[PDB]
Amino acid sequence: AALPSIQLPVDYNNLFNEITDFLVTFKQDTLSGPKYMAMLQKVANRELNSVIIDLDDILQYQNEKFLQGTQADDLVSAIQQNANHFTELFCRAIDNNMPLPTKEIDYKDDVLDVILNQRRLRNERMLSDRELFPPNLTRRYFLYFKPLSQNAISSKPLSVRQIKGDFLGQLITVRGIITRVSDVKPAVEVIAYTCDQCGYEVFQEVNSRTFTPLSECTSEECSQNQTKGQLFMSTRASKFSAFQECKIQELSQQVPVGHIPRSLNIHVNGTLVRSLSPGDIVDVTGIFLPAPYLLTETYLEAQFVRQHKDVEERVMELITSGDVYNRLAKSIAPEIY
Amino acid sequence: VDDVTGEKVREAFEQFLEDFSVQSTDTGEVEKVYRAQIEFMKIYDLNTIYIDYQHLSMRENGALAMAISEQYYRFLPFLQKGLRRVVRKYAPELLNTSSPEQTERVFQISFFNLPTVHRIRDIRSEKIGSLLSISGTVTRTSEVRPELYKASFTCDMCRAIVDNVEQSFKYTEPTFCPNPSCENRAFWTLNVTRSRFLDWQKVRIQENANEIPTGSMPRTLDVILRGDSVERAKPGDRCKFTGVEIVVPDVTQLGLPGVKPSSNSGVTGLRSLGVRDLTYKISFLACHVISIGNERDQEVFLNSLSSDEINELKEMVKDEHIYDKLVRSIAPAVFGHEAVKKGILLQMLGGVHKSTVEGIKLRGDINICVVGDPSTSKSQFLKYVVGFAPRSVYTSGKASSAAGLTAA
Amino acid sequence: SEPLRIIWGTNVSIQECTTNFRNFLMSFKYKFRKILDEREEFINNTTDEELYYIKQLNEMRELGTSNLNLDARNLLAYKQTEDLYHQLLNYPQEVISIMDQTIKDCMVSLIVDNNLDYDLDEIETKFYKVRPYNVGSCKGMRELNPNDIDKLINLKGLVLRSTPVIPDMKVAFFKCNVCDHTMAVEIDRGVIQEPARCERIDCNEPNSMSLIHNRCSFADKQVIKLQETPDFVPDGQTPHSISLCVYDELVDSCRAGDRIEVTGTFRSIPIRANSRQRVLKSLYKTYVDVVHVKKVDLAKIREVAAREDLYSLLARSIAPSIYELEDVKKGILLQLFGGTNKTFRYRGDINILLCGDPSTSKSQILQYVHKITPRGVYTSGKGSSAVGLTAYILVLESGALVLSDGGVCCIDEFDKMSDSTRSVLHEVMEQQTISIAKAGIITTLNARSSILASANPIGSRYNPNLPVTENIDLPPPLLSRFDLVYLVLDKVDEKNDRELAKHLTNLYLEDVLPVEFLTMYISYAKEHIHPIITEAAKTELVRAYVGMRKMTATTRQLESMIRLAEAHAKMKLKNVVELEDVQEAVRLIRSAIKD
Amino acid sequence: GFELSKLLQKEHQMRKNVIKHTSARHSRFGGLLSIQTPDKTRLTVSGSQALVDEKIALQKLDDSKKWNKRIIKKEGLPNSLLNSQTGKAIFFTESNGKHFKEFINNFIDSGFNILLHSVTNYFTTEQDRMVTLEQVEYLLFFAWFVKYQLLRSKIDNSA
DNA sequence: CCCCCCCCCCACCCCCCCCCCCCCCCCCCCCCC
DNA sequence: GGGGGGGGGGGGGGGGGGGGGTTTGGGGGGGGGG
Ligand SMILES: [Zn+2]
Ligand SMILES: [Zn+2]
Ligand SMILES: [Zn+2]
Repeated sequence: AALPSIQLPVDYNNLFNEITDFLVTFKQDTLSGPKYMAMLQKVANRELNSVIIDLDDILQYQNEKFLQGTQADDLVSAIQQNANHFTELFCRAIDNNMPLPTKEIDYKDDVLDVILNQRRLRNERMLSDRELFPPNLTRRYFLYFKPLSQNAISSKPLSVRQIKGDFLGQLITVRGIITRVSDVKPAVEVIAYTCDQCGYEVFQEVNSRTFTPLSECTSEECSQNQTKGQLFMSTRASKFSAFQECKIQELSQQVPVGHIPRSLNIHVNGTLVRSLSPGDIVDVTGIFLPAPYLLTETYLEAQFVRQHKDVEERVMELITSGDVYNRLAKSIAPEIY
Repeated sequence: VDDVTGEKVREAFEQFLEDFSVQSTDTGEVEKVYRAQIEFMKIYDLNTIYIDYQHLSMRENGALAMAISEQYYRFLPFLQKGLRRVVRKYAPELLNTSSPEQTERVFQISFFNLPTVHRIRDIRSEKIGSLLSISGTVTRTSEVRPELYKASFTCDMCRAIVDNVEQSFKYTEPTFCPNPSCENRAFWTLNVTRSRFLDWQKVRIQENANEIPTGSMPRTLDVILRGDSVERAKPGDRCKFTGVEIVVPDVTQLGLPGVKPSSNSGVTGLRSLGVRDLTYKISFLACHVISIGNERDQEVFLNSLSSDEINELKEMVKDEHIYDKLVRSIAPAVFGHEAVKKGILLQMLGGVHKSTVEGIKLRGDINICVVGDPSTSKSQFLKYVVGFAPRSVYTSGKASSAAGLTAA
Repeated sequence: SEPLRIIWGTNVSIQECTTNFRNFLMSFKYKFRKILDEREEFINNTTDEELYYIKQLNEMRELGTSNLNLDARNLLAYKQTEDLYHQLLNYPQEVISIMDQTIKDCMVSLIVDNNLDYDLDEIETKFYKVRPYNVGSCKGMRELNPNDIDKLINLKGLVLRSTPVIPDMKVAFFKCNVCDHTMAVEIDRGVIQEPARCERIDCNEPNSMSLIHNRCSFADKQVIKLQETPDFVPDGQTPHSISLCVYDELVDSCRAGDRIEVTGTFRSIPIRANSRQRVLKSLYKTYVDVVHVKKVDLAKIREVAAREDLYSLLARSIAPSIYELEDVKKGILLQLFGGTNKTFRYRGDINILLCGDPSTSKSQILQYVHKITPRGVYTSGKGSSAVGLTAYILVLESGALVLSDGGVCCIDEFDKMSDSTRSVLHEVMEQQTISIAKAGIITTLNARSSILASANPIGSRYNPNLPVTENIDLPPPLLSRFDLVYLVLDKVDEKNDRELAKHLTNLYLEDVLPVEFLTMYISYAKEHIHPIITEAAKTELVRAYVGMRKMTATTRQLESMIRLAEAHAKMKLKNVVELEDVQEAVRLIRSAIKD
Repeated sequence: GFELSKLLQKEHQMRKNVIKHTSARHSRFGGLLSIQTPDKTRLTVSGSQALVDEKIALQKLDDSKKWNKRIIKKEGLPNSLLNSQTGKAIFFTESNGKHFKEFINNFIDSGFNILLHSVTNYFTTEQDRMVTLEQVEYLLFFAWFVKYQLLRSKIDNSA
C-alpha cells in the first residue's frame, strides 16, 4: 500500500535540538543549576517520578532567546498543536541527558537492572567475535505538560461541548464535573517474554488498546541457530504503568436550554492516577485524542489537574477570652432567634 | 498395548460375579446371588445388574473394591468385559435384545450400598473418576433424550460403512475412510438404524436443606442419568445417588460441527483448540438413584408380600376385633382423643371412588377438620399423618397462597 | 565449573536460599521471636526453648496433614534467614516452592534420622504446603499499584460471594488412538505440552495421541469477590473490590459476610478481546493468589462446675452492667442452656417474653444476650411482616427467624406485631419449622430458634391494678406459648432507685464475669450435658401440673416445666434431672402463671 | 485378588514417581528458575520442581525442543508371535486353560513325532515350490511344540 | 379485615485455519577404488 | 570392503483461499388504605 507525502512547516531534528537546549539551560531566573537538570538529579536518585514541564518555562526561555536575538521557533505553539509527539521528544532528550544518581539505591534490587546487566554481559560475550532495550522499559519517570498561565489556548478552560474535532492533537484544558471514576488497573508499557529454549528475553512495546502476543523467539540467539523457541510472558520483567479512566461531564449550569449534558472520557496514567474522584468539579489539562472505534472514539489524556476545592496554640485565643461554652452556644446559627 | 491391571481387575471381578456365595436364615445352600441375578435378568430380559459394594469389599482382601472405588472410570470397561463373559457362560440369550438382526444388548452395572455419602460441598477434584455416593434434592429433571452411545457412518464418496465409533463429549465422526481405494477424510452420513443410542437425562441437584451450614444459598451440581435409571427421580425429591464424579469440557470451545466456539481461565496448547483454551464443569454420572425423603385388586398387591407378611395379614383378619386395635394404633404420640383417631383411620382408608352413567364422578375422599384450642394435641395429629401416610403434604393456613395450594 | 540454580532476574542462589531456610525450619526456638519483637520481658523456657517448627512438623506428621502455617516475622529472628524474608516478599513463588520442597525434605529427614517405622511412602506421596502469613502492614485495597504486581501482599476485606469449586488440570492424560499406549503431561503455565508423535518407538505415529479428559488429574480452584470494607472507605464514594483465587483445601475456607485477612501474591493476567483470537487487551486483569487466610479448655470448665454459688455466678455474668434482676437473668441462663430432644414433634427449646414498661432496661438485656449467644439474631416486631421475619421471594431467601436457626432470636417491640406474624411464630413455637406453600415453592423450612421477645403494655405504662394479660393486650394463649413471662416496671422507689443509680454510676469508677468464659461454659455444657429424667422429677412434674390445672392451665406448662428442668439440670454439669430442677422450673413458672 | 494387589502396588510405584515429578501448587503458580551454566550465560524454565532439582531442569530444557530427527518407515500371512506386541497374552478361562493344555499334552504324547515326520518327510521334497506362508507356519509349529515340551518337562519329570 | 395497587421478574477487514504444492534432505543401493 | 554419488521417498514450510465475528403483558407476592 503506497502512500503520498507532503512537505510541512516543521522539523523535529531542529525542535529536538531546541528541546534539549531548553532542558540543559533553563532556570526560573526571574525569581533570583538548571531547574530541569536539578529535577532530573532528583529523578536519578529515584526520589521523584512525576516530571512536570511548565509551558510558562518554555515561554520564558523563548522570550530569553528572542531577547538575545535568535528565533526559538515557538515551541509553545508546537507543543500546543501536536502535544503527543513532543512527549516522545522530551523523554528522548531526558534519556539522552539525565545525570547519574547521587543517593545510594541498592541498584541490584531492581529486576530491570539485573536483566539488562545480564543482556549486556551476553552482548559482550557476542561482541568479542566468538538499542540494548526499548527505552520505555528503562524509563522510570512519567512526563506531563502543564499549561500556560493567564498572560495561550491551553490556558482557556473549555466546557465539554466546546471540545470540537479540530482540537484533536492539541493540549487543551477542560472544565466540568467528574460523574464516574474507574478503579486503578495496570497496563503494559513493554511486555517482557522469556524464551524457553535459549533464555534470551525479548520485548514488545504496546501502543494501543489491544495487542497480539509473540510466539516464536525473534532473537539472533535463536534465529541464527534456526531454533524455533517459544516465548512466555513475565509480569515480573514487563513494565506496567498505572491506568485509570474518568468520565467528565459539563456543569449543569452550562447546558443550553433543552440539550442533554455532554460528556467525555479522561484517561490518566502513571503517578497522576487517583487525583480525581466522583463529584469533583475540576479543570484538567490534557491531549484531546482519537481512539479506534471513519468515526473515531475520543478521549482526553490527562496531564495536569486543578481541583476547584498551630491549632492547639490557636484554641488558646478563645479559651483566654472566657465564658466559652455560653459564647460558643451563642455562636451556633446566630441568625436564628 | 493391553492394561494388565485392567485385565486382572476384569478377571477378579468375573470370578466374583460368577461365584460370590452367601445365604441367610436357612441351611448353607448358597444362592450365588449375582449368578442368580443374571438368571433373573434373563427371565425378565433386563439390561442392568445391581451390585452391593460391601460384597466386593469383603471379597479377596477388598483390593478389588478399593480399586473400583478409587479409579472407577479406568476400570468400568474391564468390568463390562468381565460381565459379558459371565453372561455368556450362564445366560447367552441375554447378549442380544432377543431372522431380523437383534442388536447386541448393553449392560449397566448399578452399584449400591456405598460406605458413605459425600455432600455436594465435599466435591473435590481428586475424586474425579472415582466411584462415590452423593445426595441432594432434585430441582429439575430434563427431557429424556437419546445420547449417541456408539456411532456408524457411511462415506459420502463411496458407500463403505464405518462402525462402532466411540463417542467423546462431542458428536464424533471418523477421520479416515476404511477403504484404501478411497481418499476421504471428514465427510460422512450417519446410519441411524445401525448406530446405538442410550436413554439420557440430566438432573440438577442442590444441597440438602438441613445440611446448608446456616440456611444460606445451597450449592448445586449437575447429575447425568442413563438407561434404566432415567425418569426415576422427580423435582423436589430428596435422593441418594451413586456413580462417578467427572469433568465435562466446554464442547463448543473444543470445536463442534455446526456450532461456533463460545464467545478465571482454561487450558490451551491442545491441538483441537488451536488458539482457544478449554474449561471444564464437574458433573456426577449416576448409575443408581433412590429417594431418602395404587393397587386396585387384592392379588396384584398380595403377590408382592413375603410369606411372614402374609401371615401378619392373616392374623389381622383372624383377629376379628382388630378394628379397635387400629384406632389405638393411630397417632401413638397423642393421648386420648379416640374419636379423632377413629376418623383419621377412616380418612386414610377412604371411601370408594365412583363414576356414573352420565360421567359424573362421586367423591371417594373423606375431608376432616379438627377444631380445638392451640394448646391441644391438634398439630401432633397433622404431624403424625404427615410422618406416616404415603403421598401426604403439610402446610400452614397463613404463610401459604391460593396458587401454592391448587396450582400456579 | 558447575551450573547454578538462580531465581530468575534476582541473582539469588536457590541452593543458598534453601540452606538458609532449612537451618531455620530446624533449630529455630520461639524465644528468638520474643527477642525480635515486643514482650521480650515474657520469655519462658518451657514454651520458648522448643525447636518450634520441628514441634510443628512432628505434630503435623502424626496428624499426617500437608500444611505448615508460618508467621513471616519469624524469618527475621534467625540470623541465617533475615535476607530470606526480603527474598520471600519480593520473589514469593520461587521462595515458596523452595519452602514447600524443604518441608517435604525435612519430613523425610526426620523419619530417617529417627529411622522411624512411619511410612516413607506416605511422605513421598504427600504434597506439602507452607502457608506464610503476617507478612507486614495490611495496606489498603485502594492503594495497590504496579510495583506490587509480583510481591506478596496482605489485605483485610469483606467476602461478598464465591464461585463453586472449579477444576484445574494439573496433569494431562494422553492415549494413543493406534496402539492404546498412555502417557502423562504436567500442565506448564496453563499450556498442555501435547506429544506430537506417540511415545512408543515401535508405534511412533504422528498426531495419534488424544486427551482422555476424565483420566487427567485435577487440582481445585475457587474465585471469591473480596470487597473493601465500608469502614475504611473515603465515605463519599464506593468501596472497591478485588477477585482472589484460592486453591486445593483452602477452597471454602470462608463464606459470604466473612471479614477476613488474605495473604497472597498479587498477580495480573491479560484478557482476550475475543476468545476466537490470541488478541489481548492492553490493561491487565488483577487478582491476589492466596497462600493463607484468617477470620476478622475443659480443665477450667470442671473447676467452675463444683461451685455452690454457680447459679447466681453464671446469672450475674450475662449482664453485670445492668441492674441485677436475677430472676430474669436466671430465666435467660436456662434459655441459654436449653433442654434435650427426642426423635420418634417436640424440641429442647426455651422461649421467653420480657413484658413490662417501655421505660426499662430489657432491651439492653436482649442486646447482651444477642452478643452472648453463638448464632442468634436481633430484630423488632412493629410492622414486622409474616414473610419478612421468616422467608421471602427466582428463589426463596431466609428471614431473620430462620437465620437464627439453633440460637436465640431477640425481638423487641413484640407487643406491636400483627397477628399474622404471630400466626407464623405459632408453628415456630409448636414445631420449630415453617410449612411454606406458595407459587413454585413448597417446603418445611427448619428453624430451631429460642425466641427472646421484648414486649410492653398497651400505652405508656403498665396498670398495676390489672393482670399481665389485660395489660399486654396480646391474647392469653400466645403468652402460654412462652415458658416465662416477666414484668420489669419503672415504679418509683427511693431504695431501688438509689441502689440502681449506685449500680449504674459505679461503672465509671473501676478500671465468672466475662462473656467469653460464659459463652464458652454454655457451649461446653451444650456439647457435654444432656440430662435424663429421674423419678423424683417425674413425681413433682405430674403433681405440680395437676396443681396449677385446678388453681386453669395446659400441658404446654408441663412441657415447659420439663424443658426448664432439663435446662436447670445442665448446671453443675449435673447431667441428670431430679426434684430440685423441677421445683425451680415449677417455681419460676409460678412467678409467671399468676397472670 | 492377591495378584491384583501386587499389580496395583507395582503401578503405585509409578504413581509416587510421577508425584515426585509434579508441582505442589497450581499450574499458574509458576515462578522462573534460571540455570546459569558453567559459562556466564543463562537459560530459563518454569518448572517448580525443577527449580529445586537441576536434573529436572536440564532434562526439561531438552524436552522443550520442537525439533526431532525424522525417522523412516519399517500381507499374505496371519498375525502371530512373529509380529505381535511382545507382552500380548490370551487370558484363558481356567476350564479352557485345562482343556487346551490337556489337548496339546495328549497331542504331544501321541501325534507329534508321527505328524512331524510325515510333513517334514514331505517338505524334504518340493522346497523350491514351498509357498512362503507354508514355510513360516511349519517353522512356527516346530518351535512352538518343541518349546512347550521343554517347558512341561522342566515342570514335570513325568514328561 | 379485605381488597386493590404496585412492584418484580421473565421473554468489511483481519485472524485463525486448513489445504495444497514444491523443494530439500536423508536413506538405500550400486559402483568404484 | 568401504565410501561416494545417484535416485526416490517423505516431511516440512510457505503460500493462498475462506469463513466468521427494549417494550408490553401477564401472574403472583407483598404491602397499604377504607
Ligand atoms: Zn530464544
Ligand atoms: Zn470412502
Ligand atoms: Zn501409539
